[PDB]
Amino acid sequence: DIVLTQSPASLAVSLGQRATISCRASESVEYYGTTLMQWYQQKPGQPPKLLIYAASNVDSGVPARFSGSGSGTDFSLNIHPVEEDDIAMYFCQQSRKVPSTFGGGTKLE
Amino acid sequence: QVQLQQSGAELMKPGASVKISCKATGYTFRSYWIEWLKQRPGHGLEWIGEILPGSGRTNYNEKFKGKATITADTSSNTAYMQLSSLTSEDSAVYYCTRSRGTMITREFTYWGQGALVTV
Amino acid sequence: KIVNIGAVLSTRKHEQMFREAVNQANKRHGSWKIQLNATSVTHKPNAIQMALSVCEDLISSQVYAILVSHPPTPNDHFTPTPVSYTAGFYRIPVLGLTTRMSIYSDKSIHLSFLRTVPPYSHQSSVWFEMMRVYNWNHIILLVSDDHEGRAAQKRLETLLEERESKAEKVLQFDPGTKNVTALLMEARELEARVIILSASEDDAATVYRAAAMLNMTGSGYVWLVGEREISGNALRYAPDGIIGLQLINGKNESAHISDAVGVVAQAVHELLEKENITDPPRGCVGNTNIWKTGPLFKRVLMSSKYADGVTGRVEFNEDGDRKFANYSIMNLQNRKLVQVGIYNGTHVIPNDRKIIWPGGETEKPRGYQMSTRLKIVTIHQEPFVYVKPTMSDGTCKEEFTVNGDPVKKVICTGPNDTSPGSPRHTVPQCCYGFCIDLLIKLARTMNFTYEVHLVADGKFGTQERVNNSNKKEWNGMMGELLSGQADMIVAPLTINNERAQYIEFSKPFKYQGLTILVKK
Amino acid sequence: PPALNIAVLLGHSHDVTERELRNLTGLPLDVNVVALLMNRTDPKSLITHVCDLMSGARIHGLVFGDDTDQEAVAQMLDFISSQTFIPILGIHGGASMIMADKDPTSTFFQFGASIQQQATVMLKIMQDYDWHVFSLVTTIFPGYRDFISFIKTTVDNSFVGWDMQNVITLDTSFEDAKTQVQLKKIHSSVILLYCSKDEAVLILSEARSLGLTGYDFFWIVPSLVSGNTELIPKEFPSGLISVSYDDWDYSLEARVRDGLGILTTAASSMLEKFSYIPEAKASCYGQPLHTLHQFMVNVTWDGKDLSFTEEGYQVHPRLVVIVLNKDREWEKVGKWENQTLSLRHAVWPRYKSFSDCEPDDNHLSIVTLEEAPFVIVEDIDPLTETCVRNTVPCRKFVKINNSTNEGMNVKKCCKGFCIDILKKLSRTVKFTYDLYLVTNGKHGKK
Ligand SMILES: *[C@@H]1O[C@H](CO)[C@@H](O)[C@H](O)[C@H]1NC(C)=O
Ligand SMILES: *[C@@H]1O[C@H](CO)[C@@H](O)[C@H](O)[C@H]1NC(C)=O
Ligand SMILES: *[C@@H]1O[C@H](CO)[C@@H](O)[C@H](O)[C@H]1NC(C)=O
Ligand SMILES: *[C@@H]1O[C@H](CO)[C@@H](O)[C@H](O)[C@H]1NC(C)=O
Ligand SMILES: *[C@@H]1O[C@H](CO)[C@@H](O)[C@H](O)[C@H]1NC(C)=O
Ligand SMILES: *[C@@H]1O[C@H](CO)[C@@H](O)[C@H](O)[C@H]1NC(C)=O
Repeated sequence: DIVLTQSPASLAVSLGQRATISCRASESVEYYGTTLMQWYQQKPGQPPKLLIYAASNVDSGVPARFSGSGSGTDFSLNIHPVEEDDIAMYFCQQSRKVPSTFGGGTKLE
Repeated sequence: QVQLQQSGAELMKPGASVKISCKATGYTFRSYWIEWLKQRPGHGLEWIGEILPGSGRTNYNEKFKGKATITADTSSNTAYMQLSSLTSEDSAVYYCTRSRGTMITREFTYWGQGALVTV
Repeated sequence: KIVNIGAVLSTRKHEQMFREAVNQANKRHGSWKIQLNATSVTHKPNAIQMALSVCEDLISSQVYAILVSHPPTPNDHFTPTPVSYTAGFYRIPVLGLTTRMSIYSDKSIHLSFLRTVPPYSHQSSVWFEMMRVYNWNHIILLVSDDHEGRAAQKRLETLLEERESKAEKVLQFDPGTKNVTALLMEARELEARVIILSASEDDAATVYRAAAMLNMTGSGYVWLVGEREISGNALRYAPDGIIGLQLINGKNESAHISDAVGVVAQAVHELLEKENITDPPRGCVGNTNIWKTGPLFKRVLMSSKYADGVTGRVEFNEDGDRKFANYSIMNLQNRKLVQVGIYNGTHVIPNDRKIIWPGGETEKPRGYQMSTRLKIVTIHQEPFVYVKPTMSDGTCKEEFTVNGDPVKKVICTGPNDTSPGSPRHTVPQCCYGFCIDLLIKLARTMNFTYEVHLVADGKFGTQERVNNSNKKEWNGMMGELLSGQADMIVAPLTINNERAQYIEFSKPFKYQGLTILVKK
Repeated sequence: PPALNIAVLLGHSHDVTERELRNLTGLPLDVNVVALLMNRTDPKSLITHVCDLMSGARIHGLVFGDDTDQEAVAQMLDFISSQTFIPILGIHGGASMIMADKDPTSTFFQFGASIQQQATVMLKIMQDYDWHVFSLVTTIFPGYRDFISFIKTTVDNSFVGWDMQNVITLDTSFEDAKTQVQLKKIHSSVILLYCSKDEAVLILSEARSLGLTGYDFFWIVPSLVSGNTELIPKEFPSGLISVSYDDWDYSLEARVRDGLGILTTAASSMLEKFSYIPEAKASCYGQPLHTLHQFMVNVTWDGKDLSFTEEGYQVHPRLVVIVLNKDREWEKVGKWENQTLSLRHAVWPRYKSFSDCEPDDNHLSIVTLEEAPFVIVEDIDPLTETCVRNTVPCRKFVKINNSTNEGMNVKKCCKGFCIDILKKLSRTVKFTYDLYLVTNGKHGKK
């Protein structure tokens, strides 16, 4: 299996500038030209929502302020400008090796 | 449109067995996999097992091997989770998710409401 | 100056026996700088994992041959497939020990496979030899339609080609079938009574059950089966007096190991006297070319004529099999297997015991019942065969001739017109004339009965193509005779080469030729 | 409308690039592909690559195309297919070799033609050039019994009246005590051969020494002996007709597009009957209600009938007839239609065997004219596409239109008094002729 790790566990950033989150994987998750990594956002009391798939392509129906990039065993997610949408937790899921695993979560304020 | 619905909350004495029903009402039920997930109180997620309603093939995770059973009925469009020998660590929320067959990854798109069990 | 001999055996004790056998075989030719060494492993449950383990472990040690042991599991045979494929990629010879299926004889697929036990097809030779001794010359062959069944059928047909005789019938059922009574009825309708069977244990049990239901185990029936059909459930439910076979020391794993090691060592030493010798490739990864001298080593292995063996001299035929194996001939005497003979390498030597046949008779039975009720077929000629409608219902008006001879008549059932005119109208009629008098004389002399019926269409018979499959077929009376709807064509039939090739005529009863009719 | 995650796997020697493989409409279902290129394969690299491809995505098919000449890759692919339940297609190189018997539970289909289809094409050539007297030389290479049985059954059910004089099997070691007598028995002009490329050299050398190779005798061999066209031994005479596969005009991109089309069409047709599509195994390691066999017997794609037979072969392959010209290279002559055969050379030319050490003069060109009852001209019977057995072939140059000088050599049938005289002279003086009617005018005037 692959074990993910998100840093920082808890982040507090002022509204307006930016916010950065990293999720480093234990092993390479590249699968013949397409890195496998997805990001989630889950409001409390609600199921999580898909944001980014393939670590570089944004999901239809989401604001353009959300983006992600990375390669190999290191990936990062940055959002700008900071607004009232980035209040929930975030998770990173890998799909290179069965079974699929999730991260530790990170809230913003 | 694809919509998924589950049962209500559960609360039994420790040592019992519970069933969770997931109903698919937006597509051809005998064509897409159904995955189950467990969420503890806000410190992570895991993976339980999946079932193809059409052929009936089933896959399980090693940790949950022999503890949970997945059965599905092609007539009622229902997926049944069979928990056995509940303990103090089984208090969690259970989701049923289904992907869409259009991409090369294996992502989770449509999510259920989720049921909370307590021992 | 070392030579390795790998071997994929089943038990650790068997591996120890293999190592000791190699060490002992080091001495028979002496222990020079050339010294044999042994490397073995065990079987694994997953084919894909085993096909990697063989490559890594055995090939990384530059082996010269591989031995397979075929552990006993419900997965049946097809266990040495992963070894044969990987070793045949590099043309490294493989010696089988207990696997007996017929697929491995095909050298197009398995390129470098030799084995010391004959497959499931030489039972065909044993059966053909036993047929000659007991003078049986009509058999009904029963085949499973699988590869093993097709191999057995082809072998038996090739053997019978020399006599230029054809087996009476060859029925083919489907593996794992549930109901076979439909085929067993058509088997019953035939003259012959020697039944030859070739199928797995489940199919053997099912056919035995159906035979018990249809009561086909009485006097005159002779059963003749293989090795598989007298084990397990087939032997559990088997009619008495059934004659099977067996292989002597065919499950003697230690004896087979010793024979194989001896043959390999002798072949290697014989090859050492020759030159132009390379060394086997090393590692599964990075090497793509074949072993240069692999075909030469395999040719040397094939050409060996061994002398000292547990089961005697072992020599390999053209396909890379075993020759001259001593079988045993058993008889199920009151639900017990008792030997009633032994099959010599090329002859049959009966024992002194008693052969109780299925009925219980102590005398050998002959199954060939001739059909004493024939189906004659005839046509409407002008002066030979007249056709007359019946009087009231299945009765013929009894006329008189001018010589005082009452006209002899017999009821013939036929149609009124052809298919475009009369789709289906079959009504009894009355037939009399020249050929009918001849038929009555023949029937009186030969002591048989008959049933005269006319031919569906109105042609004597020619060969004409069909649209699909682009093939030629017979029609008319000849087509009715060859298809089995008739037994004798009492009609004005000409003698010529095209018909003589496919049927047998008699001496002519009328001489004539062709002429022209005109109007005057 | 779920998609298929087909994986395309090719070799380095081909000029195909991964970008083109990933880019390459019209398919009934969407197909996203995964492409990797690798050099010469080995029984462990194959398995490692295949197991890696099945981890991370639910692979639903495979298209394997190679470049080498090793005939164990086909068997390895069949074994992997039967162990993992993945429909595998053969395309090029090693995988295109035809394997006779496959496991009943394997879904491995190949592009290529079997010995029956090659025999049919060879007999068609012989019929089209009026070579009705022939022999048959086969060694003990596997499959010779199938070859002989098929040829016998085909001859027994024809309209042309083949005269198959001999059926020879050289079973010994070319000991010259029996093989020499056997080869002396042959006196025909057309010989079909069936042996491996190593035995073919020995047999052809023996026949050349005996005198069986010349301007007259014609040899026809299957694709078994005329294998890789880069390696041409020195004992092959110039003029050796053989049947092979179409490696000239069939582009690899066309091959991979047709593979994707077949897989997508079969999956689409199977989605209607049952609402689930077949899928690969969970993993290679560890520890089939419905299969695709019934859904690949009838499939149509752009008018091209891509149906597979009930045994695992293509219904309509693309064979090509090749000959070895005087330059010691295999040159394509005619191709194979859906059913019939087209030939570029209407009149079969004469090729100089070896160094043409003995030039020919027995072949003559003869000119005649129609004047009954001495010469009678009739059209060719279309029922058998052959002149009736009491006539001899001719040819006449008829211009299509008067505006241009281009025309066709129409082939007819001739008979009469002078023709009987000519056949008697040919039988007695022992020569061969090339009859053709005159076009310029009547008998003669200055
Ligand atoms: C000899 O065989 C043994 C197997 O017991 C193996 O460990 C060893 O490496 C071999 N040595 C040589 C020189 O082949
Ligand atoms: C059962 O066996 C008897 C033997 O006397 C035979 O006459 C009878 O026909 C058999 N039953 C059937 C249904 O054929
Ligand atoms: C066993 O077979 C061998 C053939 O190698 C033969 O010589 C021997 O006589 C047989 N044993 C018998 C017939 O008892
Ligand atoms: C296959 O690829 C390279 C480049 O084509 C070739 O030179 C070499 O033989 C192989 N390399 C590896 C790492 O297998
Ligand atoms: C294949 O299916 C098509 C459906 O349009 C049908 O027209 C055709 O006759 C079928 N062919 C066979 C051989 O069944
Ligand atoms: C297909 O075969 C038929 C029958 O011989 C023929 O009429 C037709 O022209 C062929 N089609 C092609 C494209 O050659």
